[PDB]
Amino acid sequence: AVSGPWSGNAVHKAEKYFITSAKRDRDGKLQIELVPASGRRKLSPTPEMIRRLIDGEIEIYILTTQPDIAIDMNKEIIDMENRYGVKWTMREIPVFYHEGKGLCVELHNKIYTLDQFFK
Amino acid sequence: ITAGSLFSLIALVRIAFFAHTSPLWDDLGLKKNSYSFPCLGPVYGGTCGVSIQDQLWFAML
Amino acid sequence: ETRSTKWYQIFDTEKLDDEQVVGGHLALLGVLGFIMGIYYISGIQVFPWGAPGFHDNWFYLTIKPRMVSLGIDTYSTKTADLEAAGARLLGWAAFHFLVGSVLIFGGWRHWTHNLTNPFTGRCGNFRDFRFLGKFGDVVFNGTSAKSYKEALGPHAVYMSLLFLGWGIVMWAILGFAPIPDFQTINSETFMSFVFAVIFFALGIYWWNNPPNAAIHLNDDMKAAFSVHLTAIGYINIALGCIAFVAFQQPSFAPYYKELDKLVFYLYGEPFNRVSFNFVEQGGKVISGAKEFADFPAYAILPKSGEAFGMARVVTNLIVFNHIICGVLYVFAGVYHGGQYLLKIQLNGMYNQIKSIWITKGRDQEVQVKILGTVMALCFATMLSVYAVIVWNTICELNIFGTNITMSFYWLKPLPIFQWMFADPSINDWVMAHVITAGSLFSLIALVRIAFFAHTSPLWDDLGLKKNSYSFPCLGPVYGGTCGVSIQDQLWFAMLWGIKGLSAVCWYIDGAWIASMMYGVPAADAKAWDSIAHLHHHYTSGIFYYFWTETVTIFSSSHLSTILMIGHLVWFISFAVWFEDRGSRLEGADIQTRTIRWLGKKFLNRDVNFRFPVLTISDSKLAGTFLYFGGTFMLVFLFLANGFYQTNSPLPPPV
Amino acid sequence: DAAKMRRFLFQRTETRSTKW
Amino acid sequence: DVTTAHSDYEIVLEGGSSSWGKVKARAKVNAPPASPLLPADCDVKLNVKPLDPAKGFVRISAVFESIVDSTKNKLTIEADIANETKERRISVGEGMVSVGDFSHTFSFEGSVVNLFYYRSDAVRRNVPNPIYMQGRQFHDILMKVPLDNNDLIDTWEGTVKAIGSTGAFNDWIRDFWFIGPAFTALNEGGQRISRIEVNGLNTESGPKGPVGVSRWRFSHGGSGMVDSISRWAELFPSDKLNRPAQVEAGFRSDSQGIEVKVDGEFPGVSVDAGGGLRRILNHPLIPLVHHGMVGKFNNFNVDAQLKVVLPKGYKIRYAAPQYRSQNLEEYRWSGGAYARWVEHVCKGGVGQFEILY
Amino acid sequence: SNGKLIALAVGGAVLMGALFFSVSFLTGYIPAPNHSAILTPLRSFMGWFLLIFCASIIIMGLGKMSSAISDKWFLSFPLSIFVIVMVMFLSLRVYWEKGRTTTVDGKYIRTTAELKEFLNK
Amino acid sequence: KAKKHYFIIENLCVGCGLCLDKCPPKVNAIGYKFYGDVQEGGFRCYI
Ligand code: BCL
Ligand code: BCL
Ligand code: BCL
Ligand code: BCL
Ligand code: BCL
Ligand code: BCL
Ligand code: CLA
Ligand SMILES: CCCCCCCCCCCCCCCC(=O)OC[C@@H](CO[C@H]1O[C@@H](CO)[C@H](O)[C@@H](O)[C@@H]1O)OC(=O)CCCCCCCCCCCCCCC
Ligand SMILES: CCCCCCCCCCCCCCCC(=O)OC[C@H](COP(=O)(O)OC[C@@H](O)CO)OC(=O)CCCCCCCCCCCCCCC
Ligand code: SF4
Ligand SMILES: [Ca+2]
Repeated sequence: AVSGPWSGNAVHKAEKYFITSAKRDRDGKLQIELVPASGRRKLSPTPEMIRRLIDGEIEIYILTTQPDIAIDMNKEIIDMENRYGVKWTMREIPVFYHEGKGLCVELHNKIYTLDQFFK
Repeated sequence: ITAGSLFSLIALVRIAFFAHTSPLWDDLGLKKNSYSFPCLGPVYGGTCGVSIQDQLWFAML
Repeated sequence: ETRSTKWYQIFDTEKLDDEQVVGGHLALLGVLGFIMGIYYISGIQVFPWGAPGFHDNWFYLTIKPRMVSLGIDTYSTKTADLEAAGARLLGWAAFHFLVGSVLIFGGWRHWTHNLTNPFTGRCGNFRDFRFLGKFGDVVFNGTSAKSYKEALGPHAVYMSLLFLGWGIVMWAILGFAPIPDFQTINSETFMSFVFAVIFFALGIYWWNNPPNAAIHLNDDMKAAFSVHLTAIGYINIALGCIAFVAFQQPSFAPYYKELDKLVFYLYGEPFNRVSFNFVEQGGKVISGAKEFADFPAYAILPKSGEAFGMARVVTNLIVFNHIICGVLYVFAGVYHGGQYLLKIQLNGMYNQIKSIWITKGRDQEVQVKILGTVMALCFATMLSVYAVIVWNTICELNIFGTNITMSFYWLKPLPIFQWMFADPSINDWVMAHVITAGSLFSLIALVRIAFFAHTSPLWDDLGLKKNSYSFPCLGPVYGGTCGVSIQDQLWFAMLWGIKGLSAVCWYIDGAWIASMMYGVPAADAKAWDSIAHLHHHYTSGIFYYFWTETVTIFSSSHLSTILMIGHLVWFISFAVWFEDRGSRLEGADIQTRTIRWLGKKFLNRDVNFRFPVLTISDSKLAGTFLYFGGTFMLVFLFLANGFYQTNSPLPPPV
Repeated sequence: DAAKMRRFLFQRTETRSTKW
Repeated sequence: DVTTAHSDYEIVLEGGSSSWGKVKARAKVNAPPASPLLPADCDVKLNVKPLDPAKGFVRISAVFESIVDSTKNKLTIEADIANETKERRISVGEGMVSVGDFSHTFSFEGSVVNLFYYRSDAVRRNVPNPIYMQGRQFHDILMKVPLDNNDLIDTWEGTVKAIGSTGAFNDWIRDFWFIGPAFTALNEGGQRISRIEVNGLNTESGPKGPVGVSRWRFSHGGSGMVDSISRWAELFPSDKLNRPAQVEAGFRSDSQGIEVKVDGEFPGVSVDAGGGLRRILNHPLIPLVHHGMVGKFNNFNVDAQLKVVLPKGYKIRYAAPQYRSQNLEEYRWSGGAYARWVEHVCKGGVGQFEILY
Repeated sequence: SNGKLIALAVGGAVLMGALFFSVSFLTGYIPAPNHSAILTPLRSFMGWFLLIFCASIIIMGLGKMSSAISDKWFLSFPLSIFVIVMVMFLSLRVYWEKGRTTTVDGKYIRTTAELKEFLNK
Repeated sequence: KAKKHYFIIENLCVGCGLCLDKCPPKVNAIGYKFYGDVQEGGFRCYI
């Protein structure tokens, strides 16, 4: 099921990972590295670790201050804040698994793919 | 005395069991980093008197 | 934009128009007439048919000296003159029932915008009307007031009309001709016509020229309603002050002083008791032992008005009522007023208002200087007088090798002011300075609401704004920021006010204020009356007040129930005023889960309740209400237990 | 004078510190 | 004896990227239905299972069990809808239509194409939450029905004869298709039904008996009001369908009134609103515009309660009309402004009610 | 809030009453004069049961009307309060006490002097 | 050195401001940002 508050971080209900860099290779494939909230090891989104995401054992997120996020996140973030210190707001986007495309980010009612999303 | 013991025992069972986390703050996704922190602020209708030092006060009171 | 869908904000000025306001006011004066007609039925000492009347109630005692003054009620000891009185009170109770029903009808249709009368088959216009046909056409040039400023003239006229009507009523129905000498009730008819002339003339001067003062008050209903409440509260305080000096004047003796001579049977007072083995039969008591044997079993016993001191008890119950409210309405006028100053600072109309009632305090520079003068004067006065009371307490308790000779017995009001007190003494010098200190103390919380509704000299420093009026705090940041909104500053005005609101209760019950301990059997407590040549023996000292006044409370089975209930309500305010809101939120969660778990195991069906917890701002609300209601549910017991000051001082015990 | 004023409130805060 | 209607609503949402929400609705109304025949009762069931998430195919089912003026009426549908592209969506399904002692089955091979008259970047940039989207839809239909009854055989011929002898069959068929006040509804929602096109009407033998086979095409355009066109991507959360989703509802109607019971979970109840904020999906406009058609015949007083339950840690940033009461996680709407909005939208109004959590 | 939920409250009240009645037959307390052994416990339990029951209904009743009051209660709430106050004053003179204080002979005493004379003799 | 960087995750913040008081007062990096009623998480911190 789920581990207790005492095991790992207490705030987390499932283990938490953050995509920290999204550089590309010579062939243009997106090399995604995600480190856990503790942050002492580097992993890539392999099927075995995606398989955890199907059962909710882990959760993946992206910061909006990432150096290579490709999409102009600050302008859109600034607009929403103005709708309802505005600059320096930072958010965590919850990455989800789409069987057809793999990891997608439902940003502003529009599904995206990590390769489409990142530079 | 039986009622007066079980009343102040509630504040004591909470120091023993909710020093770092409680079922509510595991739900609200929060950590009690500290033993003498007053509140987390107005948030969630407010959360004052949640540390174990404050639960000690509510056992003395 | 903070939520305003709370049940206690349903009748807010934002949710009502000018037409609805009139309907709301009318929908209450009709209820008030229904209430006034019940305070009249209860006051029937003997029924018209000859059946015995109603036992004394405090709701009719505070109005009995007035109905006696107007002739509806009499103080006669004879049933024949007490059987007519009963018929009259029935007449005015039924009359107030009819007039109240009209005002409620004229409030229901006013509230629903449905101004149609069946007989005339024509609907009137709120925007413009002739006002009582030709009468209004001659005076208001055939038009109606178009704004609050233009309503002053017509509103003043209405006041003149009401005064003229009261004068006609006293002359024709009550038989009091207008003789202009100020020792008789007949002078209340003469001045009912002088006032009707002043107001009518004043009501025409304001209709031809509408007042330009506070022009912004026309724009918002709450802005004008709050200035009226800051004014009505001061008026009410003045009425309480005036009723204390007047109700015990020689000219008011036939109505207030006369109460002492009567025997009163209040409900819930000591009654003829009975033995455990009591078996009452119709004809006679059998195999039972009953106390007194002068009245029937379980019959309220008499009470000597003179021993009770009912003339001063009734004077106090009325004087304190119009002061407990007068200061509550001053506090609410500033609150509901600063509640409007938050909106003009949020939507930014503040810097463009030319009114000197908003322009004078525009700059923060003056604000700190004004608040720094209220704060400095409160310090130099709440200390100067507290150290006198503490020193007097030390000197008479012989603490630190001191005696009642070294106390402040030689300090009293100056000769210029001596006319203000029947008997001048340090008890009078202290009371004036306590009220002065007690006003400047709660004024600090009021100057804060007026000046710091949105931004303070500290928040402007900390880079923060106060977006709401009912925000509990900004978290634990900067060591803590709780109780910073104006609603909380209103609470700290009500809470701080309880001291001057108690220096009045104590001082009008004939207690000593110049010493915490007066009249106790200690070293110099009983040496006050002769060290200062007091012509009166004050009931007790600040602390010894609780012991003496409560001897009569414990003797009453109903005054003691109030004591219990009032204390129970008051300490419960601690639960919602202490910083344990986070603890309550967790606790409840355990209760919901615990109850869910108990229901689950115990019953096949699983039922959950999700126990609720109040918010801090919702906590400080129920907190002040439980603290204030509890604190003055019991102040009533001090006033209604009797007036036990005496005109004979005590010689030194030696 | 804001900074100097804030160094004080910071000198009396709700965070971990040494107390007498 | 006063037109009074009582209703209860409930939405429970999960946290994270989940768009899953539970919706329950009960209603009670005291005015007669605008139906020339009473009593008319009806139960509807819709179940969507994740047949193939890899390719993108789901198995949707629908059962209609309605008794109209003592006449049992049933319609059953089982179909396989999947996303082909952004504008095309093919469905393969079977169903059966029974009225009293009559019944006939059908099989269909169909595709729907949805195009927007324009797609501009400026509209997307300057309008954070667009409502009105002008578009058109095209249906390719291949109907196949086994004609094993005399009554079914007679309907099959007459149609061919009518096409053969009447030139205006493509036009006058719209009149027959939208029976009763259904045709009026077209103009009401700003929806235009184009003329049908018959590719072929050929009888093809089947193992059971002669089977009528039809292959037709049609189109219909929405001024923006229509939700099928304006919201084509949002009404099919196939990819968000990790677990089977079911919507169950039913209603009883007669001279005395209407009682409605609706319940079920499905994704798409919550959609991203920008700036990290989530929001309840914009109310469908077609149902409101379609109910104003029958809801304006009897004056009434509203008694509606809308209980909304949010995920742990999730608090409203803004709502108009504002919630009457807030029991922490669960917020409540009743009375005041909300009762004003319910009377608005029950009579055909489409005024916005926003919740941002 | 149906079936066993309300069934449970009735069962609990009956159990508490039986326990209070049962404990007495073994508590060994002398009964008051002209009182039944079975009645004393039954009367005491009913008073105890009423206090919690009255407190519980008042707590949920105030809660029910705190979130169900609006502009529509503008006239009804003030009229209902007046009606309760009125049915209350009538009870003072129709159930709590019948008439003003009178003596065995039926005479009245309305003056301090009349009282003083009564006290002495 | 400015090698490492620190951030507020705004959806997680509850605005308690414990972070703000650790920031040196002559370096007013952390600050407050209001958009609603505080009892409804209407305020957050940001560097
Ligand atoms: C008690 C200390 C304060 C006080 C503190 C508050 C607070 C706190 C609130 C109001 C609010 C209101 N106040 Mg105020 N108010 C006081 C004195 C008054 C007086 C007066 C008798 O002179 C009047 C006419 C008003 C008028 C009003 C309305 C403009 C508004 C909504 C009333 C409502 O729905 O009540 C509830 C309706 C009922 C039928 C319940 C019974 C109310 C009875 C009739 C008394 C009315 C006044 C009373 C204080 C209203 C609030 C009760 C709450 C439990 C605090 N206040 C004093 C000075 N007032 C609200 C608002 O929107 O302010 C901007 C609000 O949040
Ligand atoms: C009502 C507005 C539009 C309409 C809207 C759509 C939409 C939208 C699409 C279809 C598509 C199709 N349409 Mg079409 N369609 C209309 C008119 C028609 C008519 C006709 C009798 O005139 C026909 C024969 C068809 C035929 C067809 C099919 C070929 C195909 C799949 C239908 C299906 O499986 O339904 C199943 C049978 C049912 C009874 C379902 C009824 C569902 C109702 C309308 C809504 C229920 C959902 C509820 C609000 C939320 C539930 C969530 C649960 C998880 C289910 N359309 C009108 C003009 N049509 C689909 C396609 O793209 O295929 C490739 C599709 O996505
Ligand atoms: C209006 C709502 C109720 C009502 C509620 C009350 C209340 C409340 C009281 C009475 C009381 C009385 N009522 Mg009644 N009464 C009503 C209708 C009537 C009518 C009638 C014409 O229908 C009559 C003849 C009476 C008769 C009487 C007398 C038996 C008695 C003493 C009146 C008095 O002193 O008046 C004097 C009246 C005036 C002089 C009119 C002028 C009042 C002015 C406008 C107020 C100024 C005060 C203050 C300084 C304001 C300053 C601000 C501005 C600068 C002006 N009532 C209706 C049904 N009645 C009183 C009582 O029983 O006392 C024991 C009492 O307190
Ligand atoms: C004590 C009575 C209450 C009151 C209770 C009623 C009642 C009762 C009725 C109305 C209704 C009406 N109200 Mg009103 N209303 C009050 C104050 C006002 C004021 C005001 C600001 O002074 C105005 C402009 C109005 C406006 C109006 C009329 C346009 C309307 C006409 C139909 C009718 O029968 O009319 C006759 C009246 C007029 C044509 C208007 C001119 C005469 C005056 C203004 C009428 C009110 C009574 C008068 C002031 C009482 C005597 C005052 C003395 C000092 C004792 N009311 C007075 C103070 N209102 C009617 C309604 O709602 O019907 C469904 C109605 O029958
Ligand atoms: C020896 C001076 C005493 C004193 C003795 C008297 C006497 C005697 C009388 C009053 C009376 C009054 N006093 Mg005093 N009063 C003092 C200080 C104050 C302060 C104050 C906070 O500073 C206030 C607001 C008041 C208020 C008042 C009014 C109720 C009334 C006004 C006339 C008056 O003072 O006439 C006489 C005034 C003077 C002779 C000089 C006043 C000097 C001013 C007030 C400066 C003294 C303040 C001082 C700095 C406080 C010390 C604080 C320290 C820094 C710790 N007093 C000091 C403590 N007061 C009269 C009254 O009716 O009493 C019932 C009265 O007869
Ligand atoms: C007086 C004001 C009353 C009121 C007055 C009435 C009256 C009067 C009536 C209703 C009716 C209805 N009301 Mg209403 N109603 C009120 C408030 C409510 C509330 C509420 C409080 O929330 C609810 C839940 C309802 C609910 C409802 C429904 C039970 C019913 C409409 C059914 C429907 O959707 O048919 C949906 C219909 C269709 C989809 C059309 C079917 C036929 C056409 C030809 C099909 C073409 C589409 C094409 C084939 C589709 C696609 C195919 C697939 C793509 C394959 N009402 C208010 C308070 N309401 C009406 C009703 O029908 O009652 C029985 C009615 O007469
Ligand atoms: C009579 C006063 C009183 C009562 C009944 C309670 C009761 C309670 N408190 Mg509170 N509290 C009080 C005073 C009181 N407190 C004061 C003065 C403070 C300030 C120091 C606090 C501070 C406080 C904190 C900080 C917390 C509570 C919590 C609790 C609850 C946990 C105990 C429990 O589950 O059952 C205890 C047993 C009972 C409640 C039995 C009922 C006792 C009687 C019969 C209740 C009915 C009498 C009542 C006064 C009637 C009112 C009449 C009206 C005229 C006033 C409980 C509901 C905790 C909680 O979980 O919050 C929800 C919590 O965290 N207490
Ligand atoms: C809540 C927030 C703040 C608190 C203030 C609010 C309440 C104020 C409400 C006025 C309270 C008065 C009550 C009824 C009036 C009454 O009593 O008048 C008579 C007389 C004595 O009469 C006799 O009383 C006997 C009882 O023992 C005696 O034995 C006898 O010797 C004596 O003659 O009292 C004075 O002269 C009044 C003294 C106070 C003097 C007022 C001084 C204040 C003036 C200066 C400025 C103050 C304001 C500062 C700005 C805020
Ligand atoms: C077998 C049990 C299994 C698990 C344990 C179950 C726990 C049972 C919980 C019972 C709750 C205890 C009952 C009271 C316990 C108690 O005393 O708690 C005091 C109460 C605390 O409420 P909280 O918000 O902390 O939450 C209480 C609930 O969570 C209780 O679970 O505070 C107030 O009510 C103040 C509001 C008063 C409103 C202001 C009115 C002002 C007017 C002045 C005069 C008014 C006179 C009368 C007014 C009413
Ligand atoms: S306990 Fe209450 S007042 Fe104090 S910091 Fe926390 S929320 Fe603010
Ligand atoms: Ca006393």
